[PDB]
Amino acid sequence: RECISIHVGQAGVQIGNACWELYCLEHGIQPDGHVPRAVFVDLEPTVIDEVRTGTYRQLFHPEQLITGKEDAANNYARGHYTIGKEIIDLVLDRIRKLADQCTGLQGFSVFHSFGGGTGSGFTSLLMERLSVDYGKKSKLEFSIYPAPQVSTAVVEPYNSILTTHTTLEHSDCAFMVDNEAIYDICRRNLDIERPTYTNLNRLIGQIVSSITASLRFDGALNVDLTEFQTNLVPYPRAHFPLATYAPVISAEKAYHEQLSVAEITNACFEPANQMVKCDPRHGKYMACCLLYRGDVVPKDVNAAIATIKTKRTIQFVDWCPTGFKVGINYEPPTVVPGGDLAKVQRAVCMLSNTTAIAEAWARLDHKFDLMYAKRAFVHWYVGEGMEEGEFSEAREDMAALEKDYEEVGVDS
Amino acid sequence: REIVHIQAGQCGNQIGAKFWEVISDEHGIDPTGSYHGDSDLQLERINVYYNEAAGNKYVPRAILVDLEPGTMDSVRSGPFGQIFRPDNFVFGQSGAGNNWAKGHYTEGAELVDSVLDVVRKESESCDCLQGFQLTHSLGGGTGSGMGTLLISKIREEYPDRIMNTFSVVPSPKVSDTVVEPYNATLSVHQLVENTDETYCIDNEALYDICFRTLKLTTPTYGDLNHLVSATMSGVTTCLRFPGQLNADLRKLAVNMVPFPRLHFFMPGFAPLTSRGSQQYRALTVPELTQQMFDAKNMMAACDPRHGRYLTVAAVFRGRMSMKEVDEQMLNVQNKNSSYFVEWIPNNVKTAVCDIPPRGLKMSATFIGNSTAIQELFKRISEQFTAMFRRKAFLHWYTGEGMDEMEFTEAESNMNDLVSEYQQYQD
Amino acid sequence: ASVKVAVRVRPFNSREMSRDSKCIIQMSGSTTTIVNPKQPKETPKSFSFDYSYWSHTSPEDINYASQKQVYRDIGEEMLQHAFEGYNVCIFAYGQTGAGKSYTMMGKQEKDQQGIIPQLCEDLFSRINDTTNDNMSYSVEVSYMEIYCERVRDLLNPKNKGNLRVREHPLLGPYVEDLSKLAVTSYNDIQDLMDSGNKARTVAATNMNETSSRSHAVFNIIFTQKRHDAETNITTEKVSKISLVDLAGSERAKGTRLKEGANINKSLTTLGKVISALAEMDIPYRDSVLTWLLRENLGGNSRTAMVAALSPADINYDETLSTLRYADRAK
Ligand SMILES: CC(=O)O[C@H]1C(=O)[C@@]2(C)[C@H]([C@H](OC(=O)c3ccccc3)[C@]3(O)C[C@H](OC(=O)[C@H](O)[C@@H](NC(=O)c4ccccc4)c4ccccc4)C(C)=C1C3(C)C)[C@]1(OC(C)=O)CO[C@@H]1C[C@@H]2O
Ligand SMILES: Nc1nc2c(ncn2[C@@H]2O[C@H](COP(=O)(O)OP(=O)(O)OP(=O)(O)O)[C@@H](O)[C@H]2O)c(=O)[nH]1
Ligand SMILES: Nc1nc2c(ncn2[C@@H]2O[C@H](COP(=O)(O)OP(=O)(O)O)[C@@H](O)[C@H]2O)c(=O)[nH]1
Ligand SMILES: Nc1ncnc2c1ncn2[C@@H]1O[C@H](COP(=O)(O)OP(=O)(O)O)[C@@H](O)[C@H]1O
Ligand SMILES: [Mg+2]
Ligand SMILES: [Mg+2]
Repeated sequence: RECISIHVGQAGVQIGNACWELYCLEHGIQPDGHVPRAVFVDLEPTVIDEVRTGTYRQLFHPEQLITGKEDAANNYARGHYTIGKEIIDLVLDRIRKLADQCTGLQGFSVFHSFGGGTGSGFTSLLMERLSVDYGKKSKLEFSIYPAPQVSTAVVEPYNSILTTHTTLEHSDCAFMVDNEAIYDICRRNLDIERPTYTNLNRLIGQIVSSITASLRFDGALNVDLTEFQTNLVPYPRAHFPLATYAPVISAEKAYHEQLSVAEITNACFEPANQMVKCDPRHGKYMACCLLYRGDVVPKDVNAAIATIKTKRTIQFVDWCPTGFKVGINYEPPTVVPGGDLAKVQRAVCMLSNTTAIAEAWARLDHKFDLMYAKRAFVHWYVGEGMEEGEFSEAREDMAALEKDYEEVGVDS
Repeated sequence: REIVHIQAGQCGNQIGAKFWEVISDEHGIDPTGSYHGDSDLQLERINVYYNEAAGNKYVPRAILVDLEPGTMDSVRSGPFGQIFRPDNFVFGQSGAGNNWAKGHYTEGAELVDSVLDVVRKESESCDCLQGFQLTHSLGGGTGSGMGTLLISKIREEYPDRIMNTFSVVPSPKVSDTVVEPYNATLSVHQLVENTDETYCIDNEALYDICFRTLKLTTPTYGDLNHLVSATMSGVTTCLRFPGQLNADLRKLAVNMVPFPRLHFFMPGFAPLTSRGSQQYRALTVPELTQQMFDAKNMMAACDPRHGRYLTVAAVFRGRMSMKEVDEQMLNVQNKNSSYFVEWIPNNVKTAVCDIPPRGLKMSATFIGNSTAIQELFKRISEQFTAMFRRKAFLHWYTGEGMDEMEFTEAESNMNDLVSEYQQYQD
Repeated sequence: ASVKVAVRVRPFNSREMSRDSKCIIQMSGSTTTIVNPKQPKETPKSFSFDYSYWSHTSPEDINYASQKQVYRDIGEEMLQHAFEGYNVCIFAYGQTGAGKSYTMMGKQEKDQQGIIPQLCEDLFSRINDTTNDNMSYSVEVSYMEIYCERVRDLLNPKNKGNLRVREHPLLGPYVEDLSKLAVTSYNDIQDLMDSGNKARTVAATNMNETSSRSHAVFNIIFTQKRHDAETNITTEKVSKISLVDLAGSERAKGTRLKEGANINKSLTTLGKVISALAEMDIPYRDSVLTWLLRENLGGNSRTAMVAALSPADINYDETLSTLRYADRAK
């Protein structure tokens, strides 16, 4: 029934504090109410401390807040092997101590930031140690994969080609939200050149609320977590769909809010609104899980979608007749009291697997080579319990992820 | 986390006074007083530079190494001079001769053990050690020789903790000493092989940047020092503050050093406007990157425009949009694709603290790893040969128990170091 | 070729026997393929080298790559390069227990001697059988262990302390106070080998298991003195021969942070050097090993590496890693 969550890496923790905020906010549980149902991991104390100093301070147990005073290191190796190792046990312990206390759970919603040290590496083995300790569950990892041109870390790809290959054979469904492609939404669909990280977080903090929160919440067309991976992954590769939200209108500027279904659903497939720089440049969808929430008439959907199924310029895979999982919830969304999110009475958090990422992975793989081609910051990992193996052998890994996402599509 | 500063030589020392003059105020620590901190955040992370004893006396955890009493006895007899626990003063009343050899093999080699002693008392202080800060000048005895030894020993004692080095590489135009390239070439040698992050500053790159970027007409040393100390505060201490995207020595190290040499950077501060007038506030952000990335404004002597970059780290510290930050960096990376090296898709390492420099609204330290610094070790290396060839003031070295193969060694080494760096400019 | 690379697979060892391991390595010509035990229905990954030595069976087998065969392909040509006046290097690389020491030193008995004793024997044989009054020679030898950035003299039982590698300001790197012995015969250099090999495996070496965690370097300084009766003067030609038995490539768990760091650094650096050498048709100071052997790894020099491979399924990961490392050497 439940779904634990492990927010790993400063980012996964910032986003965590955010997604965790939106929660109580739409459940009437102020600062000090019940008890969360997740944990927080980081090898840099000062960040988890922000959850220990700032807002939502006492809504957590100093037990579900793991820290390694030591060093973060923007390098996979160190975070996965060398350092990150020391903490893992302890980490697990909570996701085994928190996993017990419950009643027939469904899985762990993992929150990490692909291209980091504590986020890429660590998790790599966290999800790793999970796939074995609970192979019998769902492993949906919600990632924030590398901005297409606006990356931060100098190494980023090293850290992301490595978190992909190690987690690939362990996740159930990996959701992806592109940090940059979300900015566009903040520039083009909300207008603000002042987007603090605290915003992107409010956003995913939204799209995510549509996943677990409301879905695990009764409705006219419930959709379990398992449901996802089933209706969402055509193949064992921990396939990565993309998150998209519909009423991303500004709560100040424009106001046409009352945008009946027929509109908000069409607003999902236009590439300028998908929290991912993977513009459907060719990527044929192969399965979409349209999660609606608020006042929505099933016919409105079983029509708004029909209209789409016949737009053709939206070309769905061949081997897939119908790939539209319609998830209907009741309670409308719940916008921050005064952030910058419109606040409509219905939304569409549609996520999907698109042959599109054939790109995004490509463009991120290429990156890697360029540097590896010169070993660039390699000495930083080797000296951290890794080898020419793990790199070269994780490169070959993704290689067959560029062929995979190619074969499962583009062909009939 | 933590670090333990090291004031090698007079310069490195003189600067200590300025690095601590600053940092303290950037942490509300009065002479011997405690934390008067205008805020409450300038305290949760202080440890990085102090120690708890009394309850109002957080003492800087640095080392003051020097073979010339008068110096430390000027730093200890002035302003903040009375905050260092006397135990910190590792003096060498000997003749602090201006010979690299006199402070690395003969005179300094003795005072070393009585230093390492303390560098251990401070390291084994508490919590977890990160690395050590090292200030000095590569143009003298107590600086290049004895300080370059202090590290060769440090890096044998904790090849784990990092080693940032702040070197005052011999300014071009005019040398404030004569053997300079001797004391220098010999210390850079030791650097390229122990510390793993070096920030090279040039007394004349400063003047310039201090007489034209600060209409300042009488730039006393105190100033130069002050400007420098401003950068080393943005680097370390800063990142030991919160931030949307914070880093720390390692991130800085693990994002800036593609190849083990250690490589040297060139620090640059952001708001560098003259007092009254200039106080233009054009600091939205494009103004800071405008600054940081220009030629002038690079504490180094060489000009970036004269050689690609391998890595860059804009360590900003003042509330800004992870969008207008992450964005700007890009155009910058495209307007100058020419010089920014290609085999690194994203050279730049954007870092973002929150709280800014006490009295300012928005700043951003720049730590550049450009291939341009090739054209400096060249300089140094040249000066050597031109004088080595004739063994100029060599008797002051050998006569101090040195080797004719020692000088050969260093030059070559550091000389090769020039070579390599070009391997990327191409 | 300035860089030659060979791989060699050995017979099952005791751990593999007790494990009932399957052989996952097969060879054909210059090609070595490796099967992923967890994926038997694939086509094996293929690799091509200057030589793929199949020594997984035994000398009783018609197709078994003997110590003699390996030496005559790799060692013999190296010695010839030394007689021609230039420096050479032969490295044995691979996982602990894969066959590095066996390939380099081998066994003390008949038929099992490695590259080092065969090369030494060949050298003295060519010298003593050199007929010419104008040609005289000198052979000097050194045998050491490089462990954690410090050097151990294997030819001096009381090597009192750990000698440092230093860089002479003009003549290059060298190990301070390291003993260099002049030998005038094979049985004599053979005596030194046995004596040094003995020191590598004494009981005290099991404390830090230096037999598998340090790099063993056997150096020979070969000097050829050429007299000339016309205008009466000798011209000296000096060749440096370095035969290396590297630390186990898997220690690059139970491995100390600094041992691992140094070993990784050493092997990683050596890899860059060799790939660069093969490129030419270089960060030497990055490790003590590559720093001490810089002169034997120059553009004039010649290098060869023999990568030892375990045959069993249980070592797939390390063996693949070794093959990739050899493939990069080029
Ligand atoms: C009324 C007002 O706003 O005054 C400003 C000011 O006029 C200007 C010109 C300051 C001023 O700085 C200088 O004139 C200067 C003198 C010698 C060397 C270098 C700089 C200022 O003195 C410096 C001072 O800086 C700080 O307070 C920072 O926290 C800074 N502190 C120190 O350097 C410091 C100085 C004395 C004692 C202890 C610390 C800092 C910067 C980075 C990291 C840590 C601390 C500031 C904003 C000002 C004055 C006071 C006029 C500027 O410099 C800095 C470092 O902020 C020079 O260009 C900038 C722009 C500022 O607006
Ligand atoms: N959406 C979003 N992205 C973030 C946030 N914080 C960081 N990121 C992104 O995630 C990556 C940064 O990872 P880091 O903060 O460097 O590292 P980490 O993953 O927390 O772990 P360490 O490297 O060990 O510190 C970059 O690509 C950032 O753009 C956040 O709050 N929200
Ligand atoms: N920025 C700066 N440079 C200094 C200071 N003092 C000496 N220098 C520089 O240091 C070099 C001289 O070395 P010095 O510090 O006297 O050596 P030592 O005292 O014998 O170790 C010259 O290039 C000076 O410009 C200072 O307070 N600030
Ligand atoms: N080709 C070979 N023929 C016979 N025995 C071999 C062969 N290669 C290795 N061995 C045996 O395998 C073991 C592993 O080799 P050494 O012991 O060479 O290990 P390492 O590679 O660690 O130095 C030794 O017992 C050796 O006798
Ligand atoms: Mg972090
Ligand atoms: Mg062996």
